Amino acid sequence: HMALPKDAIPSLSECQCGICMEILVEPVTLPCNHTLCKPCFQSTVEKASLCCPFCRRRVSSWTRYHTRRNSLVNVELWTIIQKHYPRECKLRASGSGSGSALKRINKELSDLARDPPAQCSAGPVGDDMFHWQATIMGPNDSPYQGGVFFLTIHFPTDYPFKPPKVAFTTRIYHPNINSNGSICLDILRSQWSPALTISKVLLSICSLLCDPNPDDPLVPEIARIYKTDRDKYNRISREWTQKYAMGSGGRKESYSIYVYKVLKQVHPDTGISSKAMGIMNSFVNDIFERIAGEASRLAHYNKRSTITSREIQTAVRLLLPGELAKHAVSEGTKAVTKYTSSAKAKTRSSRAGLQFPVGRVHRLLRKGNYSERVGAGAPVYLAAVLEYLTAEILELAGNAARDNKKTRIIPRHLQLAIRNDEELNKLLGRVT
Ligand SMILES: [Cl-]
Ligand SMILES: [Cl-]
Ligand SMILES: [Cl-]
Ligand SMILES: [Cl-]
Ligand SMILES: [Cl-]
Ligand SMILES: [Cl-]
Ligand SMILES: [Cl-]
Ligand SMILES: [Cl-]
Ligand SMILES: [Cl-]
Ligand SMILES: [Cl-]
Ligand SMILES: [Cl-]
Ligand SMILES: [Cl-]
Ligand SMILES: [Cl-]
Ligand SMILES: [Cl-]
Ligand SMILES: [Cl-]
Ligand SMILES: [Cl-]
Ligand code: NA
Ligand SMILES: [Zn+2]
Ligand SMILES: [Zn+2]
Repeated sequence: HMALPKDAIPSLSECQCGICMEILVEPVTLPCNHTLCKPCFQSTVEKASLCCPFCRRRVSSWTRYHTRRNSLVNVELWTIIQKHYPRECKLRASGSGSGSALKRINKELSDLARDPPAQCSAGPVGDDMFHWQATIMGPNDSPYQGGVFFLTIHFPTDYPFKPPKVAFTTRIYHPNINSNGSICLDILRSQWSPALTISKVLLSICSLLCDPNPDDPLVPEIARIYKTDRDKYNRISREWTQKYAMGSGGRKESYSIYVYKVLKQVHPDTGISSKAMGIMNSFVNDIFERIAGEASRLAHYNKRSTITSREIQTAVRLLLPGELAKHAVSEGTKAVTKYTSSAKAKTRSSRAGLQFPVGRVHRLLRKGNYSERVGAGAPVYLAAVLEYLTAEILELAGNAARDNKKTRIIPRHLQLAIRNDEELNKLLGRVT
């Protein structure tokens, strides 16, 4: 029986059908050596074009021969897939319109929920599955770091056979993105393939932000600056990220994408202005610095070289007022407990069940030189506290926007929510 070396057993993602994005079932490998599941072969090849959906090679003769002999399936590959992914196969076992656009887009959306990529998010704007909104954060290794960029995705009716149309809604200073948000990227036009996904497109866009292609520009002036005055390009990129993409300008740490994600949990249909987001970022940075500094002193005074979740917990009690401290302590403890009792995951935040960045918080705790060593639980606890406080502030700020007949949180709604809440005013009144 066909067996593979263990190192060469294909992953689940490598066993997906390039057309429907479901697991390959009864895989049909065409003479061009491109594969698709039998339902997709029946719907897109046998019934209609009689051509390979990937390379357009004709396969009518091949199909005639092997349909008569019931030898369309690649039994060697089918054996391997059934052996290593039997449950995924079982869910497709009892079935005969595979390959349709609506099904493919829905499958990609479901896949995103199970496996989000690199702090990106994408989903339907309303009830039209063919129109999506996407959110990407500016890569850390780029002058867009800390920014939140919104994009629109328009799926064509014959997706995945034609590429999706992706454009920036947020203004950005980039040689390959113009004032309308049009993107010059190979994956969107010349190098599109039905097996590519929105996830891979967003990852490719993030990589473009890290490393532009100045030799094929949409804005020649920006490419010229990138090629002759990189410092000026970086400076202007950072400035635009602050002006339009909720950046910090590069001086302070940005949490805008995490604030936004928390906001969508407590108030899905409510937005936040850039000025208000700058205030939210000032709170998080100040709370971080107050807790981290207190924990630094608690480790030193007690002759401990490490800041652990115990110093974080004590610092929270010392710095926050009663009920806020009690809930924060409960949230940080819950996150450290969940983190310790969970498997290593894609991100430490996911292992802790948090939106805020555990890994980044840990890096900041070490970069600030608050102590010689920082335990793994400290950033989990601290990130959970910052997330809880952000959630409590956005909860009240959103309630102030609803009461004011507004759908967008602005500084007025934040200053109102904080002043009206006794404990929050005591915690943040001086920061404002
Ligand atoms: Cl095997
Ligand atoms: Cl082996
Ligand atoms: Cl079978
Ligand atoms: Cl042929
Ligand atoms: Cl067959
Ligand atoms: Cl399985
Ligand atoms: Cl920079
Ligand atoms: Cl332009
Ligand atoms: Cl466009
Ligand atoms: Cl130009
Ligand atoms: Cl304590
Ligand atoms: Cl991580
Ligand atoms: Cl980092
Ligand atoms: Cl680190
Ligand atoms: Cl860093
Ligand atoms: Cl720890
Ligand atoms: Na971050
Ligand atoms: Zn398929
Ligand atoms: Zn082919």
